[PDB]
Amino acid sequence: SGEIRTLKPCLLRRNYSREQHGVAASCLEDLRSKACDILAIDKSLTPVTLVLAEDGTIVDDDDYFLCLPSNTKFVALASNEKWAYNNSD
Amino acid sequence: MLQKPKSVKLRALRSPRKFGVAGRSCQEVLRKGCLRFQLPERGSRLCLYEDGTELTEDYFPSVPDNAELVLLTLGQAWQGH
Repeated sequence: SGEIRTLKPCLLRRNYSREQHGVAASCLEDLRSKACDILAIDKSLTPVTLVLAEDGTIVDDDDYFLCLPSNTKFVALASNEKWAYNNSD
Repeated sequence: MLQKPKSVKLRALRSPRKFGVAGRSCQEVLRKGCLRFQLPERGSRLCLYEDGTELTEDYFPSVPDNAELVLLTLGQAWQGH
């Protein structure tokens, strides 16, 4: 009972860096914390929300965060609310 | 957590926001996002997007695949046709 049982290595991103990042968390709350130290950011004092690069919807529950496969892309908006919103004409 | 979550993205009207959560428990999925929007029953009514006519937190309107419910709290019902 040392390693985690249901662990899913997902990929996160930063609002200032356009490159993709990678983290390892089983629950959203864990993805952020682990995504804060791995992301190596200094604006950690900002509440970074989570959204979907495909649907762009925020998931306040690990539901979708776990319903997805191991390889998944996510985005977190730092103090800069500049988020990517898609509008279907 | 569970081992069979359903894909059900949520939506809102007052503020332009959409909470996507795939929970296996119907009433649960809504009780969460719905409560996040801070909307009472009589004061605020939850409905679907396309029809938006009526939506009971009990179960979904024969729409298990996805449940795009848009929170609605006004004297009129939602009618996105």
